[PDB]
Amino acid sequence: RKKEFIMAELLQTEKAYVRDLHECLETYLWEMTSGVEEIPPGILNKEHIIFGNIQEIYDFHNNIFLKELEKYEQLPEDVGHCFVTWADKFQMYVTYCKNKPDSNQLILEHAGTFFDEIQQRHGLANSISSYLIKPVQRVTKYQLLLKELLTCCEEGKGELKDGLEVMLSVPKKANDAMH
Amino acid sequence: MQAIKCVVVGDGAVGKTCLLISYTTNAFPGEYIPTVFDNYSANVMVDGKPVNLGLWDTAGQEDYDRLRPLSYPQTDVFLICFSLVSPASFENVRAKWYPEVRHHCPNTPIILVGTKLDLRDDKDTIEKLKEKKLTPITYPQGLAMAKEIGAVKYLECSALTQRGLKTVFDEAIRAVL
Ligand SMILES: Cc1cc(NC(=O)Nc2cnn(Cc3ccccc3)c2)no1
Repeated sequence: RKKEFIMAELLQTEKAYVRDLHECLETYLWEMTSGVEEIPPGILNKEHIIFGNIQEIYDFHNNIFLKELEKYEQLPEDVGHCFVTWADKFQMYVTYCKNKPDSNQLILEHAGTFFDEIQQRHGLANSISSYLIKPVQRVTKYQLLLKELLTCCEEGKGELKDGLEVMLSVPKKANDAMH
Repeated sequence: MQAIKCVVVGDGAVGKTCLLISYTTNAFPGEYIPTVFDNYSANVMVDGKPVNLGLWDTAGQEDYDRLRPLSYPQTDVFLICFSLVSPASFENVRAKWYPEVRHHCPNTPIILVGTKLDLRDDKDTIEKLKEKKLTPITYPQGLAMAKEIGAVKYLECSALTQRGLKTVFDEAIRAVL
């Protein structure tokens, strides 16, 4: 029963993470690239700095990772292998984290209220900053979920250890990549 | 209507996630304690004047000293938390949490929160501590730590009983208004 609640949460939160990145890309990013609106010269053509590689992070989750996590729904004790299989894709969070301080200052020093007006107009509870921290949050959370699976799965559960290993290595490598 | 970013920091032993869930849902989660609390916002009225309260969790980031501060800029108020039945978490307020929060946000108000108030009088918890030559953290210890860090308030709560819990968040908002 506990392994099931943890798997359910893994999945429900993966879906929400996918929905959150999708909203970020289709509201805040789309207003920059669209050509529907006046973009401060401070940030013009600087969407690569603002959003880092979040598009590529989203494509991973939305094209691959969520569909594969779904396949492990009845195999919670095996889900660490999902992370092992896709370890290389998670390397993009290293790039994302590296960039995030540059992202935040750019929005601070140069965007004025561009993104706040987008938020108001779209009626979003979350600000561009709230959305842009999410990848940092999500990549440090997988290891918590796996640890919880370790507390309630048998010794046929090094299909968690190796997963957790990867999911501890990624955020550490991201952390160590910062200035 | 005024927007308030509140970041919750502190050791894994505080139960940060459980705090925020108990606060926002009006109940200890009991059955299963979720590991994920996503950035949250809601309208509350404090001292009449309505406010939009934003809550961010940081659970999972306890070992990543350079990722933690990605959440710090433009925070209006921090909750620096420790668990009343973990002396090590209380000392980390001083050793870990306060220094980084000050370093990045020198003029942002801090509320010092002791969680797990319901465990401070629990025989098993007390005995488990006695076996390590330790005791729970008492009220004057919190006040003194609060002075030492510049905290505007020291507050004690339980996610389990709800005791002092709604007050924590009222006071976070008052520290901004
Ligand atoms: C963040 C926080 C926690 C808290 N007070 C607690 O957690 N209290 C507490 C912890 N264990 N128990 C027994 C238990 C545990 C889980 C499920 C059912 C029963 C009682 N106050 O703040």
